[PDB]
Amino acid sequence: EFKAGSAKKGATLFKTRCLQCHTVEKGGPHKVGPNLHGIFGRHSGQAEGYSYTDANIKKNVLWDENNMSEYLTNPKKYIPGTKMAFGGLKKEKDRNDLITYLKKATE
Ligand code: HEC
Repeated sequence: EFKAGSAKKGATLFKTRCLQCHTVEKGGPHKVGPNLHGIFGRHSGQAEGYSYTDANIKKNVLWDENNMSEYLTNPKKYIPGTKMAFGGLKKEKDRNDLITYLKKATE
């Protein structure tokens, strides 16, 4: 159960482990991964102009803070056969910080 974090450390966590494939803001370019704007309160594989794996669309989960934290532990376990080649944010306070920044930077 995620509760709160620091969008300051959450930003520095993103810049090192997320920024290579992703972009936040409104109207951000699709790089390797999709643009994460408005991800919270939006179903998996709904970003316009991006080609997702069948599995990402199959999952059909409304992205919430609890759904995201379970996913960011092991992305390949939560969604099997996904093209997100990321290990995972194992340390919970790392996820809690990231989601706090991600809940703000995705609007
Ligand atoms: C590549 C080097 C990636 C890194 C680092 C991270 N992500 Fe990723 N992500 C990547 C891909 C290729 C995809 C597409 C998934 C597919 O199977 O098609 C994604 C997807 C996401 C999603 C879901 C997208 C959606 O449902 O609309 C999320 C929420 C996501 N990625 C988050 C995320 C975060 C928070 C990361 C770092 C901390 C991160 N990704 C890293 C590729 C890569």
